[PDB]
Amino acid sequence: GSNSHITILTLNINGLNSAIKRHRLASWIKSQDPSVCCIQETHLTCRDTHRLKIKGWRKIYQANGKQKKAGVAILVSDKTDFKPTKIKRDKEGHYIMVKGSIQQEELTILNIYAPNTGAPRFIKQVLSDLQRDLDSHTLIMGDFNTPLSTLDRSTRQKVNKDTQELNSALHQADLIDIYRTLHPKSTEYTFFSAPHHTYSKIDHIVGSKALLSKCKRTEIITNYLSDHSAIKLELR
Ligand SMILES: O=S([O-])[O-]
Repeated sequence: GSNSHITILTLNINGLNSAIKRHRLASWIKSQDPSVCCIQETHLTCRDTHRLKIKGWRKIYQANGKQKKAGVAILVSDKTDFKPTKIKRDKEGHYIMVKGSIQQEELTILNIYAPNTGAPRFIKQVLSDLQRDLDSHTLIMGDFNTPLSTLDRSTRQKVNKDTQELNSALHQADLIDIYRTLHPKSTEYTFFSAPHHTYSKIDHIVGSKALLSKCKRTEIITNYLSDHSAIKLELR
């Protein structure tokens, strides 16, 4: 039935330098119809950001480096009135935060692409740097390049000390893994590693514990676009 929920989607797209990949992405976004879309690994340089244009999604905020490497973007649908108050872009293109409100209701979105190496330490550092901005209306999403619990890997291997430290930091900031909270017994994955034939959930949606009761539904979406599956959160 008709309602005022928003949907926030996160996808690591694995590059957007070829025109067709941009149209395939535009088609997929059009079909998913997210209020807000967090994309990682655009691989667009700070010179080439204007290449990313998606009909229906005219408001776009990007953080990019100088190389065809990393690159993150937050796209807001034309049907969504997100009045921003603050946009903080990583100079190296690994995260972007936008803060603002929809419907008089405040919302802080942090889109992160952690490096393959040192990911859990990287994410903890970003949280600390942004501590004053990450309030009780926060969603953090993206490709953390790490599991957060044992169920996030097919190996069932315990998570390392740096990941344990990351989880402590999340808890100190009143943040929780929304997907794992809604689906505690889930053994779904977003990424397949062919070298070891293993599967992992390295893409996450984390948020303020205060937003828990607003989190209606969250799901993983397989796709032909990328080597990562998307995740979608429906928020009251
Ligand atoms: O598109 S506006 O939010 O700068």
